[PDB]
Amino acid sequence: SEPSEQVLDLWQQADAVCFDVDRTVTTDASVGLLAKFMGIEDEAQSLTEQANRGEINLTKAFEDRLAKLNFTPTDIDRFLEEHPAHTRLVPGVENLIAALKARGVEVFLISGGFREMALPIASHLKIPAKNVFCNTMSWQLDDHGEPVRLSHFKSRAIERIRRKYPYNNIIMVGDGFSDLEAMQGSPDGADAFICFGGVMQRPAVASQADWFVRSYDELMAKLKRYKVTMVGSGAWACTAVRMVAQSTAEAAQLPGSVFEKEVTMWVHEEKHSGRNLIEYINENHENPIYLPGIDLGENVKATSDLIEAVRGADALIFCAPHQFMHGICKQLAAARVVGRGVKAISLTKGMRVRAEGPQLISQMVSRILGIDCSVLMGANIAGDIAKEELSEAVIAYANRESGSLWQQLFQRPYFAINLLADVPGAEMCGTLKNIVAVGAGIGDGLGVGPNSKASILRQGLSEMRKFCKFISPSVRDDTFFESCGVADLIASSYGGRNRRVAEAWAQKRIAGDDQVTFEKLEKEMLNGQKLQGVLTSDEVQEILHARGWELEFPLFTTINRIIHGEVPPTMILRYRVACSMPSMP
Amino acid sequence: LYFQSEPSEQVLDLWQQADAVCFDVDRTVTTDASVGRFLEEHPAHTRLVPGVENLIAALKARGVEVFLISGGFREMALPIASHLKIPAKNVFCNTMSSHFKSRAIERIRRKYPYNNIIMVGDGFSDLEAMQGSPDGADAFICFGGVMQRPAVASQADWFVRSYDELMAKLKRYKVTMVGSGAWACTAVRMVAQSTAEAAQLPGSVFEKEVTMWVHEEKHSGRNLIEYINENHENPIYLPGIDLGENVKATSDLIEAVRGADALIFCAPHQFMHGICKQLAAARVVGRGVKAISLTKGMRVRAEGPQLISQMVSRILGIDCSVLMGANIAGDIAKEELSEAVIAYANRESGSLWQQLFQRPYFAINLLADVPGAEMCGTLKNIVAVGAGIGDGLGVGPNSKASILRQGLSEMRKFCKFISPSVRDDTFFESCGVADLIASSYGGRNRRVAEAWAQKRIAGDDQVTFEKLEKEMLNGQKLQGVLTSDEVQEILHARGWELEFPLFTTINRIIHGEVPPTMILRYRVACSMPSM
Ligand SMILES: NC(=O)c1ccc[n+]([C@@H]2O[C@H](COP(=O)([O-])OP(=O)(O)OC[C@H]3O[C@@H](n4cnc5c(N)ncnc54)[C@H](O)[C@@H]3O)[C@@H](O)[C@H]2O)c1
Ligand SMILES: NC(=O)c1ccc[n+]([C@@H]2O[C@H](COP(=O)([O-])OP(=O)(O)OC[C@H]3O[C@@H](n4cnc5c(N)ncnc54)[C@H](O)[C@@H]3O)[C@@H](O)[C@H]2O)c1
Ligand SMILES: [Mg+2]
Ligand SMILES: [Mg+2]
Repeated sequence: SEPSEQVLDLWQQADAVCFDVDRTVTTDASVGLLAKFMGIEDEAQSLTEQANRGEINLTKAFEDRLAKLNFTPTDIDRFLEEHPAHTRLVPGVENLIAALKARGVEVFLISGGFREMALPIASHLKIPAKNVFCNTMSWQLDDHGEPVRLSHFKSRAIERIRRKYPYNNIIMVGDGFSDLEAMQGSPDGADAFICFGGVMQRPAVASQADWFVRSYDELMAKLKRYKVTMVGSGAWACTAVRMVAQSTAEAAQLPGSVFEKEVTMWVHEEKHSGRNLIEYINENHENPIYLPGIDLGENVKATSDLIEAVRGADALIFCAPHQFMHGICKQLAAARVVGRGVKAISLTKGMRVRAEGPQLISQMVSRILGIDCSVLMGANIAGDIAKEELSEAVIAYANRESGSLWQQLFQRPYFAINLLADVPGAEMCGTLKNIVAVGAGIGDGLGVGPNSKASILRQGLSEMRKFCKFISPSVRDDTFFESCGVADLIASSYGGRNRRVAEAWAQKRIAGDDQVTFEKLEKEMLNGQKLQGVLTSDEVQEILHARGWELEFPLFTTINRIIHGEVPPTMILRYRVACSMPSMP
Repeated sequence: LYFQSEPSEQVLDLWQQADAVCFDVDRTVTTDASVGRFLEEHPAHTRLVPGVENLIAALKARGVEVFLISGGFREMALPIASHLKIPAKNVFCNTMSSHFKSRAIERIRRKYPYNNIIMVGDGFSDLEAMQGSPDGADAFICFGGVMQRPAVASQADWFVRSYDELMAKLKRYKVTMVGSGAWACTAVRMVAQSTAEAAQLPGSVFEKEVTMWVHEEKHSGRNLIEYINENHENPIYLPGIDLGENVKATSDLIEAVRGADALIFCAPHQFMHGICKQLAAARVVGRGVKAISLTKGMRVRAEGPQLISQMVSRILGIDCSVLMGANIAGDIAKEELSEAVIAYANRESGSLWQQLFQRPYFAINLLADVPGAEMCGTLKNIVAVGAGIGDGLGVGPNSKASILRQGLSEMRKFCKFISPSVRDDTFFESCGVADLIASSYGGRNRRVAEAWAQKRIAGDDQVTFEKLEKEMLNGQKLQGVLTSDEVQEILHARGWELEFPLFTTINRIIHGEVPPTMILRYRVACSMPSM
């Protein structure tokens, strides 16, 4: 009894697990349990072997036991009552099937027996009839349904499943030869056969099995359990880890939890607080600097060592101010601590300029760490979500398997998640919208009214759209209508830090203060938190200058020219003109 | 055998219906002939005949294709054509190393869809542009400024000594505004700015005076009209603001419209049907009239939406454009930079309306998509009401942005269900996203909706939107609640209520069925049991 390298992988990376009914899910075989109650035991048991059903004449047990009858529907009703399909299940199998479904593995029953027997078992395990592959008895039916009785089954059923669903790794779990057949018959069959000899062993079928087990807690305990590490500890990082921590605490209250209960959070050490910050977080479950008054749960564990935070981690969340991200990825690469099977997601907004082009955080993680990286982008001002005000976000998945994991991790009753395939569109919207929020706040600082502010947003959204098409034409218009697009741009233009600081900057510039800078105000206003829109403005302007697109994006350009003092703030609604106008003295 | 003094009425009509006008260069566009590589065209604006620059601009302003047909030298004429914004391809002329003009006009008739073509010139070559072919000019206007040649003048359908005479017979539109509320007045103020500017030149596309129908109310209307005409200001709906000196108010709907070549409809939408029936019955709106609607809101017809532009077309028998954008009236009235879309019935009208509405502080974008821009303008007010409800609950910016995201989403979905022709690009225009944002943070529907929800939650459930409209709005009308009711009738007819859970939640909140606090939980609220 023991597994094997790439088999264990297939079990852990499974997209669907198919269970045989008779003697893998049920303690007793159906045909015989039905023989008793029907008093034909030995007539049956004289059919249930290999001197009869070992070659037979032209029939197997199921097909033949059916032939034996003068038997009526009210009888099948009775029997299912005498043996309620909850008394019939091998211990540990309900817990195993529940665990699989809880992490999005689809579960099938595939049986060579009677449908009328498998469906109550399916109903009990929460498996839909849609997922039960099993022939019915031949019933005469009439004009509603059911007065009186009138090879390669499992490999073929697996072939149909494979053509119907986006599943690539499909496992067969069973005791008989029909189950072994599920893999051996045809190449599009099961990718692995696990033989369950908990009820009946069967040395000949166990021998060609990919894995032989006696208990289901043998399978359960080889289910992957993801350890989660949050890389970052700012305002949004902490309210994020707080939501993520609530999910794992929920998942660990059930047997086959897909997540470790404890979430690790890397906290960058700052000179003015040193080690005391980390210790405060672990003792009081609060980041009192970046998210004061908010209880990160009791299952959040802070550490200041980046390598140690990451080493055990199966699920990495990247959420740090974007100017730091390149250095953070370079450190993790050098340490060789990120296994290539690790799932990553980025919550970060901002980009690096590379080869005269945009590199978003998710592209940075993939290129440098060699792993796939999803994103979570939405209208998400942290402080309010930390207080559990209703909010929403898009998760754009690198591939569909990731999406399911991330959604289970991040979705809370106050934080609704929408899965999208468009990672380049979500991510570029999340990043570019902070430029527009700077423009929006320069507007506010000027005093402009709702009509004019709406113009800045309209033009901003239209240029986000255009830039997305200039750089990744795959991007779908639909994406701008989701939470990562128009929702985020609005919340950030009316309630974000970029708007807030840019308003103050523009008020001061107008009043004569020609020396005030965004860097100074960031220090003065944001209490350690990081301004992202002006950095993003410069990053994009670098790309615009390089590609000669300064006039293709007039609002982006006049916002940068205003930040850097070539155009006066008052020209913000005059972008069509301010983008090309000669600089001021 | 004298010069044709006044043209013959057929000729007059042909002038106004011209698709293209062809000018001779020598002695009709320029005062001189030629004479004198190198290429020292020393001037080219001192060459010009008075009025011709004004005339050619006035023709272009009317969509008339202008050409140069010269028996002289091309390199000599290109500079003229450039100054006059006539592309090189519209200059028919020889280089430097006979039926020439009628031959050139035959080409034009083959390469363009122009059927009415007029020749303007001084010489015999210009006369032959009409006479020398059954496919030549349809009329010949002889220009006797510079050179008076009686042989050419005796022939020719029209003789003039000054281009002023031609410019006076160009089509000229008389504009009346149907409506006199806040937005109609600030609209009228902009329009009158444009006609006053245009009327400073000889061949103005617009008559200077703009007429405004001011509906008479029982409370204050016997001298309203007189106050407006003498003080140039609507003190009830737009106090403090100078409508132009060229705005004339009347309370007679039919006579306001009787003279009018260009109609602007901008009255609260609940009265537009009636207004349309009356003008139809008075038989005062001719099939030639140009119409544009600024009204947001709909009428339910055949349990489908009828938007105001459709109402105008069906009932008055004319095409109707629309102007839609993020246009809170008070700020535009004060000349704060703003933007709008004009979705045009046809490109020709779109051009006319842009000349009328566009101001240095009010930029216009032309768009072919009328059903999209108009349905956005109408649906936006529903979401604004939901936004105001969230505001009255103290909902934060994440949460309000969800209302707007779901709102915009349902706007786009309803648009496509009703009019599959609507292009996605339309929602990114000022009529879509911009207007929904402006009105969700700064509009009347947001404000009243806010006051309403504040009072509800604070325990007053006798308060009504009608009450608040009366108390808060000073005569002005609340379009968001009416439009929510209109859409909801359509939703209930087509079984769409759950297809649009935010719309449904908003309507159920407005009436007593769902508590205001459920606004962020619309997905569940749309179908939850009442109370
Ligand atoms: N705050 C929000 O409401 C919000 C919402 C959505 C997305 N975001 C995005 O999340 C990302 C991070 O935001 P945040 O709110 O978690 O951070 P933050 O703005 O709160 O910044 C504070 C963090 O900066 C860290 N820091 C300071 N110097 C550092 C250094 N040299 N190296 C590494 N870290 C350093 C500090 O450890 C601190 O934790 C940003 O890209 C932001 O655009 C923020
Ligand atoms: N106010 C804005 O900022 C704004 C901006 C853009 C679009 N709009 C839309 O354009 C229209 C604007 O209307 P408004 O702002 O010009 O008007 P308003 O709401 O300011 O005033 C109400 C008007 O209703 C008139 N009226 C006509 N027939 C009437 C009748 N039988 N009974 C009572 N009153 C009658 C009254 O004379 C009065 O002038 C609306 O459809 C609106 O949705 C308004
Ligand atoms: Mg079996
Ligand atoms: Mg001549």
